[PDB]
Amino acid sequence: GFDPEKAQCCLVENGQILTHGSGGKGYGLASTGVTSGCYQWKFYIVKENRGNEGTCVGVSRWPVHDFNHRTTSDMWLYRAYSGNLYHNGEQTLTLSSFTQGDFITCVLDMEARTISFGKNGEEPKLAFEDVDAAELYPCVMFYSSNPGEKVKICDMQMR
Repeated sequence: GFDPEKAQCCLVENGQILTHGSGGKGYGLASTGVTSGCYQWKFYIVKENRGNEGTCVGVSRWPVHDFNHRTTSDMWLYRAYSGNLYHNGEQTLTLSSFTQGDFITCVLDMEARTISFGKNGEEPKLAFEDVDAAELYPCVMFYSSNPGEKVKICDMQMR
């Protein structure tokens, strides 16, 4: 689930859900980090503003010093509204957009140093290479100003 000690301007709802709260832009990381091998999981978009989304999903270092999706090198992010990818800036590769009711499969391969994302059970597509953190946590970030978005973290066989 989500760790309330690794959440900023977000609330952890019954462990499994991260809700965008007061205080402006924010983030939350999962409880457990990944340090070797490969780990697969899903995010499920519980609540969003369809066509004007404010969520990114991905993985993060801890501690977080920069959570601005446009600049951060602490996070590797995938943006709901446009399908854009962010790490040390917006990348060329664009994947599918996503919204409320969608699942995003995330594959964090610490051996190959890659991150891949699949939408609604489609095979994951390679998103990032040369991933260069020792330990990474599943994360969600919200760049909207107002509260309300909700994302659930799920096991890889949830559908």
